[PDB]
Amino acid sequence: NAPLSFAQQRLWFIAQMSREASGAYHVPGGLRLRGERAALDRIMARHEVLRTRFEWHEGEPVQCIDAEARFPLVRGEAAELAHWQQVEARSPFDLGTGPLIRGRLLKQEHVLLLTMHHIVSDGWSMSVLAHELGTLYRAYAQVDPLPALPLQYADYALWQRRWLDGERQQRQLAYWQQQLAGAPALVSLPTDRPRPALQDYRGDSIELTFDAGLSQGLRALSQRHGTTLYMTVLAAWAALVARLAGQPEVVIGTPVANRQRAELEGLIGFFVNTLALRVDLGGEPSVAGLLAQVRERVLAAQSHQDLPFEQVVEALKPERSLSHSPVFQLMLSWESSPVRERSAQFDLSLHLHEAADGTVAGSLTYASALYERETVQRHAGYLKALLAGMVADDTQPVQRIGILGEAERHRLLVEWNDTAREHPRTVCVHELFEQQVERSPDAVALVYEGQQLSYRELDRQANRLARQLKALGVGPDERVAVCTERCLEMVVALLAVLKAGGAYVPLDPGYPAERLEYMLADSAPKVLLRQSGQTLEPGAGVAVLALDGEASQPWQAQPAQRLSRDDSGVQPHHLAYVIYTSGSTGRPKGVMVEHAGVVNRLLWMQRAYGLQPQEAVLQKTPFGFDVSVWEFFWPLAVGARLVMARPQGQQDPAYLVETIVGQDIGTLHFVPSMLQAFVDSEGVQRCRGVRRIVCSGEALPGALARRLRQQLPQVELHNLYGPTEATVDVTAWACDAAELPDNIPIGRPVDNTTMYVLDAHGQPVPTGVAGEIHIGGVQVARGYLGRPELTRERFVPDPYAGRPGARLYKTGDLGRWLLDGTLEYLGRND
Ligand SMILES: [Mg+2]
Repeated sequence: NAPLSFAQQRLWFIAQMSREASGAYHVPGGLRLRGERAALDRIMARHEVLRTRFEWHEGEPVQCIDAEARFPLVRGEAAELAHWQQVEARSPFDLGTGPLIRGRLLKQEHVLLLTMHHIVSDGWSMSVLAHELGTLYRAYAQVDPLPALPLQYADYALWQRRWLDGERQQRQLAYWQQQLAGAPALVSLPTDRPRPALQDYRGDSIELTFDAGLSQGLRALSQRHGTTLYMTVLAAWAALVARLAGQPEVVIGTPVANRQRAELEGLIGFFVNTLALRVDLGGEPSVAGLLAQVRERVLAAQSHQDLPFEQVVEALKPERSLSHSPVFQLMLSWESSPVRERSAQFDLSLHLHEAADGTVAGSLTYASALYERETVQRHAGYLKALLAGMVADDTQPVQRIGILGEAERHRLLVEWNDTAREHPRTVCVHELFEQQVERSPDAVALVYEGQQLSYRELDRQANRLARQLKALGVGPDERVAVCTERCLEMVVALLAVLKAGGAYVPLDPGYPAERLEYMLADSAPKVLLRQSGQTLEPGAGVAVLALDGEASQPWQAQPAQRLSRDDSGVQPHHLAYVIYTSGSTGRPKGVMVEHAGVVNRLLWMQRAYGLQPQEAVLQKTPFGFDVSVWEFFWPLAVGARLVMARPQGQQDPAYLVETIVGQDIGTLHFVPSMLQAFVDSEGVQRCRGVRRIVCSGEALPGALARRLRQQLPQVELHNLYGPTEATVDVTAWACDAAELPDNIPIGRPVDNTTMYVLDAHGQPVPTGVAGEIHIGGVQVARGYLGRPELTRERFVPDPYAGRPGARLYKTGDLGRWLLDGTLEYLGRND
């Protein structure tokens, strides 16, 4: 539909709080009578607050007592039951005229609904109302004479008004401002949707039960540690939330009756208060130690329950947010001894009660704007699993107790990694090109500044150079450094190294001489292929061949036929290239990547995107970056042509658009920062022939993805992720949804590739929880050239693949699974 303006949307949520005030400030209740007004009026006459009115007078609300005990009773099974007891709760009252107790009486069997306003009632107060209604009806069939109340709520208000001025109010405020000083203002629980700017009070609930076995074991666990059943659940829930949110401390609220003095237990009115329970979990505590910490802080809080919670918020957070509740966002209520809750004042509110069978049951109400139902159901499953582990052994570390169910674990490890695709595992990278040469020998393969090379012409040039490399000792796992700017001969060199059975080492002449000299010496190549004009000299017994110019003419005398498979002797497990990466602060590391992983990476890309022979790909990425690997070899393996961009031609700001239009470029790559420059460049709207844009290397903002759509409505935008140590890319996400999110996911693993989000102990985390990304499958590189200790540090055994010798790569990146089985990049683990 047509979207609302910013002022319309913001005002709509303000009008939604008006309905929030209608459901949150009432106390509903329903009692069914099975059997054959004197009791209703008798309850009002003895409860002074039931006939109390409220109005304004001289700049302050006043209390008006009355003596009129007159109950205002009002007089399809499925439709009338659920709906009219919902409207009875949403029925607004009037503080001035009209009573504050609403009742509906409708039919031997009759159902009487009772409703009270929160200004003169609690949840406890209706339980007192049920005590008198069940007794006054048994006496009016067989107010003050039978039993007299000791006080009235007006006297408690006079006691509170004096207590708020006394020194005991100042002392309880000093404890709370110290107990909750520096506590986290907002819990970072993983949400399925970003938190709205204004708090959405739409809520839903699920049913959770503790079976008879767990309830008994929790009672025995509580008796042994001196805690109660509510305190044991508090410790477990606080332990789970801190584990899910990735925070050391969590604050959980709890409503208390605040009727400690035995004088007020029989009265009705507004007595309920709220306590903020701050639980710490740093230092890896045990189950026994955690229960003792919760015991210290529950007792210290329940003795300071007189101070209203509103004054705790005003002292701690005089400035607060509008998107969440202050101090705490989670609530645990214990109802030791109603329609489904559809309103959520907090993110999660866990309600539990002790049933007659001894089992613990209740509900978990969640804000539907933040969580899906399945997420809340898994949340309740973790709590029950955590509680069972605490009963099994109360001496173990609480934050390492297993909480994942068997269904979610299988989904995370197996189902969301079901990427097995049958690709030829006996073919090398250059053999993919050679197979395409036989299918289309005269098709255009390479374009550079007007010059062209067909598939057969490119293959013949590469075969000549490959024979010259073979004569210089190039073979399996031997390296050949290549130092050249972009030109036709760059691709001739790369294919020739692969054809000779070696691995190419790209040396970008733009880098300073110091780094080029290190890489040239660290890779210890057999041959340096050098473009005419470059002055890089290896020494060290390395052979130097000219790549172009008159000095390259000698190896043109080599026959242009392909070398046999036994001549080169290369196999898919041999190296295809060594590309260097700088590890933060230190020397660059040469990543050894084998043929089989590159072939898998290229064959998945064609299966996913279907590049056709008629298309052109733009080679614009410096070949020291592994993005160029698929820029080179993807089009050449399927029959398309590769357009070599001018060296530093993008220094001319208009070159990129002119080349896209002039050469009918259909596919090209951008790091998100350069994509922003592209959509902001002049004439970008002329590029309507572009088919695909691949993004990788940085986080892709959703706003940039949306900007690309408005500039080029036809282009398919794809977000890819993967380190050099896992062959270019391992996950992909198509930005094809009608509405794109702000955080663009990195997607799902590619063919024959697996992903894992693990905690510090190598265990899988629940869905939505942040952990370290680990990569498995055929694209995991062999390791770092000449650096075996770091290789063992980052390339660790794979305990999931079911294959001996398989390895995972520890990325050092933080990520999390989403509900739809897609991954999200969250930044560096450090
Ligand atoms: Mg990558």
